[PDB]
Amino acid sequence: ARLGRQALLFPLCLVLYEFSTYIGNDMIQPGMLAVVEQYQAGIDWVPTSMTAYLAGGMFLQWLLGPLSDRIGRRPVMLAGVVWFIVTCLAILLAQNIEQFTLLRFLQGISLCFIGAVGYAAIQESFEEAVCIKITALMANVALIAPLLGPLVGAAWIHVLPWEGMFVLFAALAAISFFGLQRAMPETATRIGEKLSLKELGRDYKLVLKNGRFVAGALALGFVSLPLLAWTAQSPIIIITGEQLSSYEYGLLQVPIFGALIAGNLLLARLTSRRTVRSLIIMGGWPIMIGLLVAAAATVISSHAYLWMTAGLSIYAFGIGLANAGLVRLTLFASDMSKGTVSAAMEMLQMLIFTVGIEISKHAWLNGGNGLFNLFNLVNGILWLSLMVIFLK
Ligand SMILES: C[C@H](CCC(=O)O)[C@H]1CC[C@H]2[C@@H]3CC[C@@H]4C[C@H](O)CC[C@]4(C)[C@H]3C[C@H](O)[C@]12C
Repeated sequence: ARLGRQALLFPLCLVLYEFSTYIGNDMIQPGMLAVVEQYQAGIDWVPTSMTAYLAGGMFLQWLLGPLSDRIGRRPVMLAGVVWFIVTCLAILLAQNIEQFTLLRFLQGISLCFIGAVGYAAIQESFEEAVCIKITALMANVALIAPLLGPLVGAAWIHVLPWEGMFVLFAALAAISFFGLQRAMPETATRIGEKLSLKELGRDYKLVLKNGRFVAGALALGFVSLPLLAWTAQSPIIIITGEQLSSYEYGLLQVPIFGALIAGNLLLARLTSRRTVRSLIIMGGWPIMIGLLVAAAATVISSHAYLWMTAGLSIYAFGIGLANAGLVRLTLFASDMSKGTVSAAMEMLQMLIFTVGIEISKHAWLNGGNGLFNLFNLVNGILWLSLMVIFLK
């Protein structure tokens, strides 16, 4: 009725779509420089790829979850994977940057599907301990894809063009898609229910008014932004800005990332020894020194990219520790539905990220490299403020 040990070929179809989606950001960003030095506009449009790719996610975010309830889980999930493979290749026929966004944004809306419909079909079919192994894997995906995507994204620009990636994914999404064609047993018990959408944001306005949740979502939104600012701009920061090569550049991704995960290995090993509340304040020191250090560094010295990247590691480590923990408490900051609390915190996080990245954009151009790190501190500051309230 629920689980066994034989239909494990289906979750890997979901986990593979999860994989191919993140790298859709975590490889293209370095290679966007080649996409920028071809479409003709400027290096300012490098990060602005990630941005439109994000802003898509939070679009149907809130709708697809209840929508996948009203009209099945199988067809909603399929329409998404199709939509992805479709847009993964139809992008190679745009050939201009004012409408490079358009399709980048369309692949962006193909992100809610993984959580809104996909993740639910595991909290509906498979049992507790069965799901636990599945999710801790899904956890690793969203950390390895950004960790090891940029390395393959740095070789792939040296050994191939940028067009090679867009196919490779539509392939990797169809790899699991033809694995999902006849192996996706839906679990939606709301078929034959009204198209109630004009009063759907009512179940949303309840969490949207929670003086504790909102703060805790923004505590989360901001705290992590600096990470994705780098992820968005490190191509330019380094290859152009600092004047470096794809080895000396792709070198700098890992120390950040390797420390990030060092924050997860220890988190998993001290979730036992220590309480949740403690862990966030326990991770709220390395960060606070990271975004201290990153900027304290680019004060008089404007080009010391080593110690900035070294800042974003102290920075990086603590994020492993904090974020995750704080996620728990932001969910249970509201005594409501998992899905809607989730729908909110995500439809917030991105606003923070999408916009966050744009404000981080000009910050670099105009201000140089200094301002950038200060508009990193801000959010350290920002986050920390939210904490002085949150726990006490
Ligand atoms: C919204 C899903 C929920 C599905 C799941 O539980 O796996 C979660 C799970 C993994 C999460 C991502 C992990 C990688 C990133 C870690 C950063 O420190 C914060 C932003 C990112 C980009 C996270 C954003 C978001 O919070 C995700 C995508």
